Amino acid sequence: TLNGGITDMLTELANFEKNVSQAIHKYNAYRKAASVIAKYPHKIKSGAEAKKLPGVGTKIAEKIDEFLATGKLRKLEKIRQDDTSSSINFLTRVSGIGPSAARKFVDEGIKTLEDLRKNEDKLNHHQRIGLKYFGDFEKRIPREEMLQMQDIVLNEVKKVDSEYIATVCGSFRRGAESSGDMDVLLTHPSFTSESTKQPKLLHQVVEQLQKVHFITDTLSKGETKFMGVCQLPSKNDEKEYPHRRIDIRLIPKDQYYCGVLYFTGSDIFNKNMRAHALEMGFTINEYTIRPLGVTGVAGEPLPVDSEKDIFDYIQWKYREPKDRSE
DNA sequence: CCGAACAAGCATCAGC
DNA sequence: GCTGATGCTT
DNA sequence: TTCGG
Ligand SMILES: Nc1nc2c(ncn2[C@H]2C[C@H](O)[C@@H](COP(=O)(O)OP(=O)(O)OP(=O)(O)O)O2)c(=O)[nH]1
Ligand SMILES: [Cl-]
Ligand SMILES: [Mg+2]
Ligand code: NA
Ligand code: NA
Ligand code: NA
Repeated sequence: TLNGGITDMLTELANFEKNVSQAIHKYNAYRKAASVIAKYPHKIKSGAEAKKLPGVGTKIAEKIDEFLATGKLRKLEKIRQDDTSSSINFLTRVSGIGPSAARKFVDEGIKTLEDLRKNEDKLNHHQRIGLKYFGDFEKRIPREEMLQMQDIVLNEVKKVDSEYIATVCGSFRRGAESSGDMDVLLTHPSFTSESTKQPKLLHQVVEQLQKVHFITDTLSKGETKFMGVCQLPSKNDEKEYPHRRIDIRLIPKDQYYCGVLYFTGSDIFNKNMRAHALEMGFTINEYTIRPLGVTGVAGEPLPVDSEKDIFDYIQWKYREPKDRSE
């Protein structure tokens, strides 16, 4: 991490704008600048050198100059001293609490973890589980544990129905040595863009993973998206493992390639690629890539038989998952 | 200067 | 109940 | 906050 100091500052600014100012485009600007700088293979010596990078503008170059000169950013130092900003930033670290709820809680005087714990009755279900596992969800997952989790998920899925295909995506598929959570893409031949021939396809999998005590809690659940909590089993007299966030996404079987591109990410990579798609005259979601008409309206889905097919449409060279961590 | 900035599932709420 | 907007999340 | 046009 050549420029870790700069990218930390930009990320802290990103988080301030999202959580406190509720300024989504400022948030995206700082996040993109941090991503482009994190990829940059030289130690940055000035804001002017940084300003040559796409996504670093005048204002960010000035902050980089102040940071390189002093090691600090005065703007951030004040933000950390502001109690309301500090408390709002803190509360958004609970899963289910965003900037609106965080500011509403602070208004009601709920400003600390203890404050939250004694006010469980003011939390919705998602927020309540996020508070329950607050510390655990802060811990990263070593890839060695990701492998054990993969093995459990893929084998339990096979026991429900041998025609399910479960793929672990996210940072795991990009080869990361540690992950924030586990992301499972799920397909079954009975669920295509053309019909749903069996009900409960996601439910059956969730229920099986609950039965074997792998899934421990649910944050949200519908017919195609599950967001929840899981935990590896531990040996006799060993510590328990931390509880972990798990997302499962059932995708139409014929739309796997758009689905695995979406769920492999990164999130910034997806934003970058979807923005370039638009400039090339296409729109990409997790299901399809479609041409944009002369008006702007999305046309019919184009045929896709590999992830690389999607890169070709927008005239991008293919990038392996490992080169998509932006 | 100024408009666009990725795309969408689930939970929750207001209004009907 | 349903529809649409908003929050929060991937 | 940044960029393209
Ligand atoms: N198009 C789009 N996709 C997103 C967005 N956020 C997340 N995703 C997709 C790409 C992610 O790689 C993938 C999983 O979301 P995660 O939050 O788990 O990110 P990821 O696994 O990459 O990193 P992690 O190690 O879990 O912190 O979902 C988004 O804002 N837009
Ligand atoms: Cl903004
Ligand atoms: Mg993940
Ligand atoms: Na630039
Ligand atoms: Na949060
Ligand atoms: Na995830």
